Amino acid sequence: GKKSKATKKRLAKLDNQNSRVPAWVMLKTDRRNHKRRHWRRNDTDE
Amino acid sequence: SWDVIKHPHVTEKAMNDMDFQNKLQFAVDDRASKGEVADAVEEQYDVTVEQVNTQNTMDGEKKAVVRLSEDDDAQEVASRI
Amino acid sequence: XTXPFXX
Amino acid sequence: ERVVTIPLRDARAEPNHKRADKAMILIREHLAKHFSVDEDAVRLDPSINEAAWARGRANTPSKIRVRAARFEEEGEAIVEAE
Amino acid sequence: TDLSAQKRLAADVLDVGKNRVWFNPERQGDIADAITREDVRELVDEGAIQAKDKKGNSRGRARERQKKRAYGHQKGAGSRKGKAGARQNSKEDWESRIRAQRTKLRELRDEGTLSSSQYRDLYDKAGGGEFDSVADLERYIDA
Amino acid sequence: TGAGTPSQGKKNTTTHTKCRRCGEKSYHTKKKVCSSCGFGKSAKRRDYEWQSKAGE
RNA sequence: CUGUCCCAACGUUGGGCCCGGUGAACUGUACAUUCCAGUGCGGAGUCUGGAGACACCCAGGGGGAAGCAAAGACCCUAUGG
RNA sequence: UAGGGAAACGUGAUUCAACCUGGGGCCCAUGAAAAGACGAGCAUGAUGUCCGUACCGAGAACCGACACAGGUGUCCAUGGCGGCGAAAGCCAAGGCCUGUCGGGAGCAACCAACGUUAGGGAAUUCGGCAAGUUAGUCCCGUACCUUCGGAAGAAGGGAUGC
RNA sequence: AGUCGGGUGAGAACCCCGACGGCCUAAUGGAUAAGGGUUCCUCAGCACUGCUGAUCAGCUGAGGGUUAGCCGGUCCUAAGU
RNA sequence: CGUGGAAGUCUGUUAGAGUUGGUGUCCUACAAUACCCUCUCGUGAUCUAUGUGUAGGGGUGAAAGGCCCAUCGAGUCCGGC
RNA sequence: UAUGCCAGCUGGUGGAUUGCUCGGCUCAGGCGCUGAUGAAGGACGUGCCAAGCUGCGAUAAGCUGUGGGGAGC
Ligand SMILES: [Cl-]
Ligand SMILES: [Cl-]
Ligand SMILES: [Mg+2]
Ligand SMILES: [Mg+2]
Ligand SMILES: [Mg+2]
Ligand SMILES: [Mg+2]
Ligand SMILES: [Mg+2]
Ligand SMILES: [Mg+2]
Ligand SMILES: [Mg+2]
Ligand SMILES: [Mg+2]
Ligand SMILES: [Mg+2]
Ligand SMILES: [Mg+2]
Ligand SMILES: [Mg+2]
Ligand SMILES: [Mg+2]
Ligand SMILES: [Mg+2]
Ligand SMILES: [Mg+2]
Ligand SMILES: [Mg+2]
Ligand SMILES: [Mg+2]
Ligand SMILES: [Mg+2]
Ligand SMILES: [Mg+2]
Ligand SMILES: [Mg+2]
Ligand SMILES: [Mg+2]
Ligand code: NA
Ligand code: NA
Ligand code: NA
Ligand code: NA
Ligand code: NA
Ligand code: NA
Ligand code: NA
Ligand code: NA
Ligand code: NA
Ligand code: NA
Ligand code: NA
Ligand code: NA
Repeated sequence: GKKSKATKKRLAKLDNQNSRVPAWVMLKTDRRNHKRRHWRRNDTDE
Repeated sequence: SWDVIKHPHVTEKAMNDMDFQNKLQFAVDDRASKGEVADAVEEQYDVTVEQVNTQNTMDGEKKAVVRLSEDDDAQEVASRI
Repeated sequence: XTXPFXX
Repeated sequence: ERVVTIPLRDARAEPNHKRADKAMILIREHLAKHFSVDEDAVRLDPSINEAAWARGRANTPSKIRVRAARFEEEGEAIVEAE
Repeated sequence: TDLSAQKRLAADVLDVGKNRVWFNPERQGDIADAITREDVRELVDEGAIQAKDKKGNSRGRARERQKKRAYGHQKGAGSRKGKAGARQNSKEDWESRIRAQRTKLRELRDEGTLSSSQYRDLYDKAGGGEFDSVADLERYIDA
Repeated sequence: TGAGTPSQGKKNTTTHTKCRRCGEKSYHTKKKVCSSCGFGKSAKRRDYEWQSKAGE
């Protein structure tokens, strides 16, 4: 498919939201990314 | 008011274009054109830009591969920052 | 619903 | 060390399209028994392998001469075609 | 050690199917440490990496048969599988023929042997399918 | 041809997409109308009383 | 024309069976080694009388549990659709 | 005296996809439009921004709740033998051993696919269901009927390699 | 549709090298549209996922990767909106 | 006799389309319609991609009450409730 | 005395029960419009390290003034 530039910025963003909860946020909060998404398993909008 | 140049895109492949083709790679504002990217780069580091290739990265930022004239030296411009 | 179960 | 004739008539008890594999086992079991060594310690030089697979995976010979030697600090035989 | 990565690189540098590149079994360790295309070409120059030769089916037995057949053998009823007109296209054949006949007739005319009219008369009979081959044509011409 | 699983294979057409106005993936890119907010059809926002119980 | 049949046989491959690993579901009021009879809301493993019955486990083909699965489509009824 | 090749770094021919250009035939069917190009020269210089570009494209990257035996468009239709063939079978190039659990028992009964069964030959069965028979090509030859087109590969007989 | 050697490793039937043996031939090869959306590459891993195992991976974590005056979009108009 | 090459023409697992029998395999499936063999069409009222139009008592229908996203003798969602 | 039945003991599985309340539910008083000076809502950004939430808007968890507050942040 041919993605537009906006579609891309979004796909981009979605990709970053897909990272882990930084190691330090764990210690800082004295101890889960509920928005983790697999390319195959899950499905993005658009 | 946005700025044209965000910061130097330093990575291995970025280093090569520098040590081997006198090219500097930047992360520039995605609303900026090659021409605007050229000027900015010149006025900022005081060099002569010959050509500028852009690309809209999967990081939501626009990467620009800037090639300097033979008068300027990438490795040197980069070293000062 | 069609004779033998369930044809 | 000695020269032995291994009968591979029992690989017929295995489905035909797989004789080769079974044959190759029969050999290890035979050497292991006749040399008083564990099947693990039986090294079959690739010569034997190619020998058994010569005519494809389903056409393995009914016999096969093989030269085996015995030795080392645990016991084990090395073997090859002849 | 996993040399699969290299295999992909070697296959491209040597420019051969991956299935052809050969890695010396005694130099896995080295090939392992090979990371860049350059590292590969070097191992190639060292002969550690090589490309097997690709075969081609042997047209030998074919040629022997081609001979026999050109000579007219090995073409009996028992060897024909296709229909008749399948083996030799009729229209095509008629083109071949009627053309040689018109070519012949055209020659005999310039050559003086035939008067425009004799030619005319013959040409029409040819296009009318009166002469089997050129031979049969000539034969008829000779009274 | 079953209307079930076998007819699922041809489903590769894109219709509903992230809407420019409301942000919902309800913008029908072929109709150029949002099924959610009504963008493309109505200046006002798509809203109905039946989206909740009568007394509420 | 032929294993469709008289009338079945042998064979081939994948299962089946044993071993390592992985590992569900259907179903379950309770009790439950049953069998022959009888009785009972007239179609009982459980009541009554007899008979039989040492426990546990493997494989099998499915006789019974009016087996499992589905609040009978037939039929009637409803001041139903 | 670009490039590429370790090297040689060919020449002719046949058949000829692509591509080019003609002729004929059909329609109670008539087979887009617009932008644009041409028409309308040459030199030198400048400018040519913006968006897409990874990868999969499927018996694991798509739809089907799944790493689903299903579904899903285009181009490669000119690789070799074969033969009528873009057919079978076999084999290159390329791909693969991931239609992804294995080990053991001559490996029983039973089941799935299937081979061969003497004599008989549809007696089976609602019914020849299932299976089987026939088969390619050439020659000879061909009934009733018929809307004269057909029936027709009727049927039947012969041939077949090296 | 594997087999014998061997490599790596705490651990190897299935991760890698070689040989032998095979499988795919309008496809199990090559290029792509839609669609997916980072699945691509690299390194480090095995708690999850993988019809067994795994040192392997489309899995986990971190980095990196897509460069156009002359390929597409962009322009034109089609049914039609 | 030849030429010509017509046809909702013939043979054909060319591609592609279809779906007659096995009432086979499957029937907690590979699969909420699959698998295998057999079978029909395959220059036309042909098959197919993409784009586009028709909307619910309304469409669409070479008509089977067929089809309108696993939903049809009146789709689906929410509301009346 | 194997397979095993019943009740208990120790450990587990499970998360009921009891206690607890940063949330709900309902009543009441006060108050009550925003937007082309571009609202409401949404997208995307924004942190040294930043996935979520909140805040904010390229001056991006903020900049200025006045008052309060105060030794912390
Ligand atoms: Cl012509
Ligand atoms: Cl493109
Ligand atoms: Mg670009
Ligand atoms: Mg009924
Ligand atoms: Mg003809
Ligand atoms: Mg339907
Ligand atoms: Mg009793
Ligand atoms: Mg009832
Ligand atoms: Mg009735
Ligand atoms: Mg690419
Ligand atoms: Mg798979
Ligand atoms: Mg017989
Ligand atoms: Mg009879
Ligand atoms: Mg009878
Ligand atoms: Mg039949
Ligand atoms: Mg990443
Ligand atoms: Mg690794
Ligand atoms: Mg990968
Ligand atoms: Mg026809
Ligand atoms: Mg046909
Ligand atoms: Mg359409
Ligand atoms: Mg009816
Ligand atoms: Na997805
Ligand atoms: Na950046
Ligand atoms: Na039989
Ligand atoms: Na039973
Ligand atoms: Na050929
Ligand atoms: Na495996
Ligand atoms: Na004629
Ligand atoms: Na069928
Ligand atoms: Na309706
Ligand atoms: Na309701
Ligand atoms: Na108020
Ligand atoms: Na954050």
